[PDB]
Amino acid sequence: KIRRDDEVIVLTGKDKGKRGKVKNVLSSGKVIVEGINLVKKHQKPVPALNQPGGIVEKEAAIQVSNVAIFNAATGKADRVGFRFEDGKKVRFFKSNSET
Amino acid sequence: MELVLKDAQSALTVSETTFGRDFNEALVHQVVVAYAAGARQGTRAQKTRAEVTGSGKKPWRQKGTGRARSGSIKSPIWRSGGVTFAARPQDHSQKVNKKMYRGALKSILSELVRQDRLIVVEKFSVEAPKTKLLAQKLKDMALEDVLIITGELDENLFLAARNLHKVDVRDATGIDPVSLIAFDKVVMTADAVKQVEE
Amino acid sequence: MKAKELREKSVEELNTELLNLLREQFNLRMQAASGQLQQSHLLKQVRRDVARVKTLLNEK
RNA sequence: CGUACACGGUGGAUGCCCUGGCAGUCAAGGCGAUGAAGGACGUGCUAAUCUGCGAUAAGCGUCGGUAAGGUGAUAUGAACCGUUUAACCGGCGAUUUCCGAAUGGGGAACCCCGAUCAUUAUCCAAAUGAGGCGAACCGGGGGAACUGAAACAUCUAAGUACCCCGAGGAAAAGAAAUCAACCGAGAUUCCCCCAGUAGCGGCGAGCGAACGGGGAGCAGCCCGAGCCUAAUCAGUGUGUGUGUUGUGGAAGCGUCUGGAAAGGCGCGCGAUACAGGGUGACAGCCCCGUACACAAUGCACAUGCUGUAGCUCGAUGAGUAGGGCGGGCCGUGGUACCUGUCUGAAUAUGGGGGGACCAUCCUCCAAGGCUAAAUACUCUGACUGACCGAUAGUGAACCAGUA
Repeated sequence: KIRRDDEVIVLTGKDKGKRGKVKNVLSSGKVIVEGINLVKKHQKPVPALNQPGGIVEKEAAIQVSNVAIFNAATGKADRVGFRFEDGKKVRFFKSNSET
Repeated sequence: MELVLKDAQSALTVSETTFGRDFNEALVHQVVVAYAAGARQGTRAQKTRAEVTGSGKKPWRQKGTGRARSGSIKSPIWRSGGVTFAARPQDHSQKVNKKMYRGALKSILSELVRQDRLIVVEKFSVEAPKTKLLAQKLKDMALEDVLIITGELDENLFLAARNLHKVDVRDATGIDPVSLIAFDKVVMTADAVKQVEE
Repeated sequence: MKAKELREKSVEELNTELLNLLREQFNLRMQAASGQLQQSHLLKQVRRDVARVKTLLNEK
């Protein structure tokens, strides 16, 4: 699964290449990565999309389908950050197949 | 005539057997649709031992209705009760008979002795542990498309076939028209054919 | 203050603490006075503290 | 101004979708004088509702789980909490205002006390009980009419509707003064059948068994004396299995179309794992999840063990059996059962019964008592449905039992 404690790597959007830590996960399935933001009217580094509007939903809204946490496969992505106190999860993390 | 059985190697021929009963393609199409329908719910009515306490149930006014366990039934007034109208035993099912249902069971057994149908397999079939072995015996048999049809056997449920497509294993003893023809079609084993004779 | 601190305190120390905290919560009543210095944090903690000490006093 | 059409509108149908209903199935099943259910009023920095709590007020503590984020539904502004590891999910303890069975007394939530009945009684309420609630199931009493009979007084609807009292999770019955195809069966219910037969009936309409048989489930036992004791009683230790709920975790190619493929075509893979969901369009191999295994809770019933304790002899229960008068009720017929008034036996060298009465066979013995097991709903949890689809379906998929 995806955790806000895991660092992600964009791969499709215009933010392709940027690295950062998740800021929160919504029930809708959208994730906000620390670093992926927009420039408001009064120049305020706040995450959001793009089009004229009023009160609004923050977050750049990224799809899990185009993100890149761990992903064992022939890809261009590299390292990714990840609990430990579990122990059993450490074994899986140690296995090049599980995590 | 003589129904040519098949070996694990799906050999051209083995022993022989058959069933005698005027097969009716008029006896292999709905029945199990009725099974498919009737087998799924059907509010009978009176079929229940529910009874009435009469007055004095519990300190409160409780009409002496056809009660049971803690809820009323049978009475058309309360749900699950009998329908107050005319001509239909259960829910949306096909009214009907014990004979045709069986007649279809007999007739179906005869459907097996038809050219464009199944084929009898030797007893050794029940031995095959793995499923893959079956797929092969079904390939060389030239009836792999029968996976869309169904399957059967004798002695015990075939664990190696249960996996296969739309496979609902059954034994020669207890076989219902549905089994004999998971859609007016099927396949059996040598011993199975003998057991089914009864 | 944490439960650990209250237990270590003496019977008298818990009494002077409760009385002192009661003193706090009261000056905190400045909420109605619309004071600025006020802070919702300690306001909500004082009621718990006086409660904790009260419960531990019973535990004794 | 008539008609058709066009553009726009009105209106809301239709098509598609549905976080809802309807129906069935499996599991599980009581709550309260250590004062509950319900209701009222409060409680969040701002909060009017709902929900959660309740003045330690949408919370406090402990252990375990879980996990790095979180501050209920509301994704606001400010601010704050978390690694002295919170949020969130599960046992046990503490606190637990007032009224309410409340019970001092009065009272539309407000003011001052074990009220009332009753048992024991150191007669002091001192020690206890009852007084309420709960969806409908079992038992014990009271008991209609519309209606049918194509009128109606029996009969019928009813022993139903409704009234009263009380138990449990289940209730009633029960070891035969029975049955009565016999050198026979042989505790009692219930299911099937026997029967729509025997029987009843302006014999009109209608009403309507049982013995037996085939099954389910099986268990038999207690009251005067003599003697003596492994049944019972008190206490101790204390589960298995099963059922319910919760928990652990990786991985995505080529061509074409497209904003994006979970498309089409080509190639390949897993499967004690041919459920479902998510992800920019129909993804078993992209993510969750499913086998697998683990954990918590309930089950806790039982078993084991300590001290208790057999057995023997005789009899066997009268206002009853029975009779008469007057009624109720029943399929009950001179041959059902029960109530009320009156009368009234004998005793196993006796008596009752085998569907009429009285004298002669067979069976069994009342007028005392107890007794396990065989099912039945749906509040609650989960699952399913050739069911309906928002003038459909529960009245309620939207504040609904609200306005």
